[PDB]
Amino acid sequence: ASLTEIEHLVQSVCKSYRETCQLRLEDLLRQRSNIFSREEVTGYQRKSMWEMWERCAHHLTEAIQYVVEFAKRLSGFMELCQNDQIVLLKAGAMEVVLVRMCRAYNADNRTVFFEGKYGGMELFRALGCSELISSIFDFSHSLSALHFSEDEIALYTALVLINAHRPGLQEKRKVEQLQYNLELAFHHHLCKTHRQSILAKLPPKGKLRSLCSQHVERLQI
Ligand SMILES: CC(=O)N1CCC(C(=O)N2C[C@@H](c3ccc(C(O)(C(F)(F)F)C(F)(F)F)cc3)[C@@](C)(c3ccccc3)C2)CC1
Repeated sequence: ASLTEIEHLVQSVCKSYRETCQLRLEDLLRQRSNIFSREEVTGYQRKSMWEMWERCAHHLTEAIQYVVEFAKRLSGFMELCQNDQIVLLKAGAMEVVLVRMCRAYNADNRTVFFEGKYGGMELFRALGCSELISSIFDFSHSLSALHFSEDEIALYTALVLINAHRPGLQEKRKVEQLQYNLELAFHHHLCKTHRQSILAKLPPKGKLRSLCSQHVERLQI
């Protein structure tokens, strides 16, 4: 990787993200006026926690499937050994979904796109996860404040997944090298777009894994 090889990695990560983003950004922004009515919100609140869990678990499964496909398109990831592909997706997929959620979040009214319309955190009252759901919305709010672009999400989430510090890697030197190349690509693309500012404004990695860890615990109770 010299400079044109750095610039090639960027466009490839940004194309792979575009092809697996699940919902187009244009349709998320256009739908910000299609908000759940007061009556539709009550309908969600009256449902059992089990019904809301089956909905959310199946939406989380569909979101994770697109995260796997984004990785399966990453130049480098597909040459790793099967155990390494698995170890990276096991530790990183849920964090990637959390970062990805910021595109579907509207900071103007603290709502998220869910099942066809925008709804506040009150929509998920039946789960009994108000504290966890508040932190999820507050993390998405801190990423939406920065106006996180599609390509920033693409490169940033590629670094969330390609991390050599994951305990269980069989070829930790290969991941470290892919991680190193993605970092040059991310830091270079911030310079090309005059966005160097967002680095110090991004959430600390510990906050992303601590939010993810709490969410993983909720997946049982
Ligand atoms: C129709 C459509 O395309 N949609 C866009 C995607 C959207 C979606 O998947 N959701 C699920 C939705 C969501 C809420 C809550 C959870 C939980 O894990 C649950 F146990 F209930 F399963 C919880 F423990 F946290 F409570 C998972 C997913 C959403 C707000 C969300 C997404 C990602 C991360 C955090 C929250 C939005 C569902 C609607």
